[PDB]
Amino acid sequence: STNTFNYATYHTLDEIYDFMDLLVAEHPQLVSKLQIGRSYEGRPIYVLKFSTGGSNRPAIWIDLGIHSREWITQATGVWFAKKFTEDYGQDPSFTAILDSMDIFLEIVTNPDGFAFTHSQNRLWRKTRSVTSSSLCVGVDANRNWDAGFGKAGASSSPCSETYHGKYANSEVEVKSIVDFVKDHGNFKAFLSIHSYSQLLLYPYGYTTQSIPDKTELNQVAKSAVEALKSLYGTSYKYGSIITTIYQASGGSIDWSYNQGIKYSFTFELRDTGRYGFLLPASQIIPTAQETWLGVLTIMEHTL
Ligand code: NA
Ligand SMILES: [Zn+2]
Repeated sequence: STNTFNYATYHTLDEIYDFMDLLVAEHPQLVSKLQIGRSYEGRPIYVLKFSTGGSNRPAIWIDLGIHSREWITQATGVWFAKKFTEDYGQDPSFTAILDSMDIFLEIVTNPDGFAFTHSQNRLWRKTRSVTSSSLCVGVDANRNWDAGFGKAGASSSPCSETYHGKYANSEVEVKSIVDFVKDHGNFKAFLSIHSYSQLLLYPYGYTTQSIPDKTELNQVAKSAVEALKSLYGTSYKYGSIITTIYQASGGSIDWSYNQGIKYSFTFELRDTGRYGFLLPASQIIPTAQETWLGVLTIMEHTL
């Protein structure tokens, strides 16, 4: 069951997908498993929908593991999924959120990459799409979105780990999300979960121009990082992608924000570089716990 599932170890794709099935079997009135598309290599792409009912009500999007090597993110997503089912009807604030909004949680946004990080290359970042006139494989799915696509902050080289692909939305992993979010039509928050560096970022990455909601999003981010820090003292910086991490084009939250999804943020989880991508499994639960407080804070503001 999801009660005896080990949340304190890193899991395989099959184990995470199996976890989804268990959670849905245990909580059919709250959680459903949606298939939003197929990966390049033909693996199902799964989103968990958390809903108390209503008619096409406003929604929160959360993607994790778009960059496959960032194992702390998929691990945090599994923890999140369980947490939602525990806290609904128990925590007044989360109850209020799920009473007015649906949450769509995509734990493994890049399943081909995730498989590849277990089988061949632990540090694999990109998708696994074949590039026609190249010996190199894959596209950076977080450089592939239709928001300043192909501008500075991505590579045009197929062998680069920040290769943007031939055109915006070329990667089915990205197109599946775009289609789903657009078809739904009523997303109010869009949160992309990455690692590492302990940052909470808002748009833009592709341009130095500040967003018109900078004051509000900056305050939300400030509040969220203070909530996060309250648990273990984990210090996060916050600000726009471009001013806080680097210039990056074709990124997810730049796209989502441009769709009018005001509360668009990217988390960069633990750590700052001591362990980096190879954050030990004993850090999964404390990371997920503190990150939850930050995410909940954003959800409260979206509410
Ligand atoms: Na795997
Ligand atoms: Zn990333």
